[PDB]
Amino acid sequence: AQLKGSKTEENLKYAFAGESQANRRYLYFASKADVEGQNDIAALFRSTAEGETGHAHGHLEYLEAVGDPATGLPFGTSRQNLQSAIAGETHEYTDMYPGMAKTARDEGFEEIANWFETLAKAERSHANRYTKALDGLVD
Amino acid sequence: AQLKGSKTEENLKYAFAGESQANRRYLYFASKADVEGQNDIAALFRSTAEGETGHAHGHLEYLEAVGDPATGLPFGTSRQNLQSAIAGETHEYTDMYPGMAKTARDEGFEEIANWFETLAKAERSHANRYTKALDGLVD
Ligand SMILES: [Co+2]
Ligand SMILES: [Co+2]
Ligand SMILES: [Co+2]
Ligand SMILES: [Co+2]
Repeated sequence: AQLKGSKTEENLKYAFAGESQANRRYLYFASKADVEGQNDIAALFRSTAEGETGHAHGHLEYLEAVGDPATGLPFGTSRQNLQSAIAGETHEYTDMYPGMAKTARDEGFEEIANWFETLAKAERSHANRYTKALDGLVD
Repeated sequence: AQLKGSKTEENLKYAFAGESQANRRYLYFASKADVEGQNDIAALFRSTAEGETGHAHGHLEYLEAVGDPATGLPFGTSRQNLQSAIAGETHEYTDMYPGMAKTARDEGFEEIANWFETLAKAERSHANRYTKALDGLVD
């Protein structure tokens, strides 16, 4: 049984995206509870979020056999991980966020457009910083 | 201009999913760097991951106007957030992960099937614990 091409590969990718989002959502909910004074609820969102971290990283460990879900590229070693991060970041700032900015502006969401442009610039900074780190990697 | 139904709504959801996964991936990469002794690289993956947290939460803030990307439900208050977490977890443990477990077993991935079954049991625990918290909420 080869994981590449299987339904189970697709399911691991989907479940990795979901667990990832659940951790982000639960930390957002925790910050809302913080402000409200619901400290027990905030602590619960945070503890559950750690669970979803363990789940997402388990999914990712299985996906090491087929490639980084964001890029299709090998991951594992720091050299590979920096390479895949640079490629993904490059996609984000050359394609994804500029295209999202254009669509937002065309649909009349000017603030969201500027937000997507801020993020394109941020992902470009990330890509360039990762590239500098890869240039200096001694492994 | 109405965000609900727009391409920009879908782009916010897609970008939120991507930023969420980027943080999880970069923290995974940080742990690999940890073990390798690449501490400067680990610190960079961690600092970049914080950036992706701020990006994902900015996307979520805009999505408050249309609903939780995981469930369609409103979010913002702890009562709303708990309800949405519960609904999403309920889908994960009753339908999503059991279904992925069956597919994995059918395809010959026994260890991965057992993993999905472990996670179905975990999400049921999460859903029950959140429900207990919601019943105890005083707002
Ligand atoms: Co989970
Ligand atoms: Co980035
Ligand atoms: Co980002
Ligand atoms: Co959960």
